[PDB]
Amino acid sequence: MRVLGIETSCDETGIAIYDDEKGLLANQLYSQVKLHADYGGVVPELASRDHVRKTVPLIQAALKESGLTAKDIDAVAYTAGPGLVGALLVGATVGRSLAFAWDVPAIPVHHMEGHLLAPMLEDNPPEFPFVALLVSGGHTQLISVTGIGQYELLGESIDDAAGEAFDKTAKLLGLDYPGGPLLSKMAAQGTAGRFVFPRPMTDRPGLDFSFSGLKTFAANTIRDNGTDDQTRADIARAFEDAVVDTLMIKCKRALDQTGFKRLVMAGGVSANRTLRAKLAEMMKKRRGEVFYARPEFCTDNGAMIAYAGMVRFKAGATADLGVSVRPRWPLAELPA
Amino acid sequence: MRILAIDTATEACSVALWNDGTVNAHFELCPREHTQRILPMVQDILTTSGTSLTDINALAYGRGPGSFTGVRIGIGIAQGLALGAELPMIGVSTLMTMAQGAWRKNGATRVLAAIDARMGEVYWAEYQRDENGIWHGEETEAVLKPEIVHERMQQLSGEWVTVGTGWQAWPDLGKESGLVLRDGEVLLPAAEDMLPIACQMFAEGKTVAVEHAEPVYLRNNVAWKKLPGK
Ligand SMILES: Nc1ncnc2c1ncn2[C@@H]1O[C@H](COP(=O)(O)OP(=O)(O)O)[C@@H](O)[C@H]1O
Ligand SMILES: Nc1ncnc2c1ncn2[C@@H]1O[C@H](COP(=O)(O)OP(=O)(O)O)[C@@H](O)[C@H]1O
Ligand SMILES: [Mg+2]
Repeated sequence: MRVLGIETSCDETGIAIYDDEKGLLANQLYSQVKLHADYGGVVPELASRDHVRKTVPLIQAALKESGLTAKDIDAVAYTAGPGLVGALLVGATVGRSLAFAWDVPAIPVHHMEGHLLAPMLEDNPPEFPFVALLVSGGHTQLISVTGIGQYELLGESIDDAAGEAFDKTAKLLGLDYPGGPLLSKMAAQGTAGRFVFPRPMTDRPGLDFSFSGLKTFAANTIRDNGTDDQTRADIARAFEDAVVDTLMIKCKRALDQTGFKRLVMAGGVSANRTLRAKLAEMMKKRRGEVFYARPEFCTDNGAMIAYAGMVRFKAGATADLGVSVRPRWPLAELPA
Repeated sequence: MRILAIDTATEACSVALWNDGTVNAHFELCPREHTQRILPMVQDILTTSGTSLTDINALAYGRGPGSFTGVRIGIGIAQGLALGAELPMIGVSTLMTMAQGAWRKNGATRVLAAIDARMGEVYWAEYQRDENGIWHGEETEAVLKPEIVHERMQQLSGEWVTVGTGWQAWPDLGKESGLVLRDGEVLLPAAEDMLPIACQMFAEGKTVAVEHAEPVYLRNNVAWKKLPGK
């Protein structure tokens, strides 16, 4: 069986084909980052326009890449939410109508379930149950996962998500948007320990997060200190180490609370190299296992959508002829 | 030939099929419902006419201008359909479609189309039908402030009919123009009226592959401000 997957939730157009015998047969990705960088944020109208420019051509490239033709596709899955309405609509209209013309099932996919399941795309995927740390641009959640569509929320951010926190602090350090990855690279240049940021909400028990106070601390530190390259590297490092310790501490507590032996990380922040290393080290001391996708499947991509599409198809989640999108769509509300 | 037309650029959703000498069409107001109605309409038309998507010679789509979201719905759906069944595509102006509507409803041959574009503008065109039924005036399409429309109308002459939601929002639009204006009786484009235009285009080879189908937004200044310095 093979599923075409379509991802247009924000500012990446992603198309992939996933075959359950042979694996990933195609993965096409266009990122709009240069279009939005000039603005310091994603401009929805422009994002929507550029999805139109890219979706159909990247579908054609996917089929050619894989050497398949229409008849070899069993279903078409597309991100229905959460995300920007305008963007989501482009991939959903193309996908649902393509499915109609090919006369195959159309599978609407929850963008964060895509992220959650991206580790399943690697060798040695996690078995249920596990704790999932979803850590993206606008999400930061701890989830107890007992099976497909059995997601119990355990902790979440009450303000900024970890990704936003990275991007917001990167902007203060003069980097282009989104600056999280660049902040991470600068950080490798930093003197460990020269500055020390709080680990918010780590002094009382509990699983929720807050990161807003961390920007504040960054900005004050950028104010009371020199603007040379090193001093900025050192601030980037301190910011990064603190976020990573916070995520780690909280993952520990959820592993404690659940008694689970498996930690799965996903979302764009799970590309962060320090984070990956620290959670792997932690799971080794606990004698459990950590899981994550390759770095390019942590951030938005089509592969995860084709995979999650396949899973939802097999779970019976097929759409009628209507097309709908859900810009806000809590993960806990998905059925099992 | 068989030609399937789809439109969602405005408050209306419509689908229509030119089926070798008869038309089978649907039209309704779908505010908030375009994406729930559009494929069921397509399905119903194909089934009731006993045609399938791969019997179609071309897919005509409402290219714009109009609702940015609407226009994208239209071309999204039209693109998956065309990609899926390997159909060539024919983009049709929503302004020109309303002109054709007026010709259909009351024999109008010179049309001033104005769509309410919001932000105190309208999408504008001057369409005139020759003795062969071809609509001239595509070069006049534009997004304009009413006072600029007014200036433009003073450079025109003769009798015109008015179509589109632009005239409802701004009913004094032709004040002191010097033209005789009559009500064209068309507020919205209908897929049914894209058909004669698309059939003509098909006969002449004015089609494009799905990867070259584009919306016409007319308003392209749509960002907020850039950061200091770029
Ligand atoms: N190596 C990294 N370190 C920290 N943050 C990263 C890294 N790579 C990507 N990010 C952040 O991940 C976020 C993008 O997450 P992603 O899941 O791709 O998008 P979305 O939030 O749109 O689902 C951005 O906040 C980005 O800055
Ligand atoms: N979130 C959505 N989901 C499905 N369809 C939508 C959505 N948003 C807009 N549309 C469709 O596009 C049409 C145009 O949207 P818009 O230009 O914002 O005008 P309005 O909201 O005033 O109707 C809507 O009437 C609706 O049918
Ligand atoms: Mg993105």
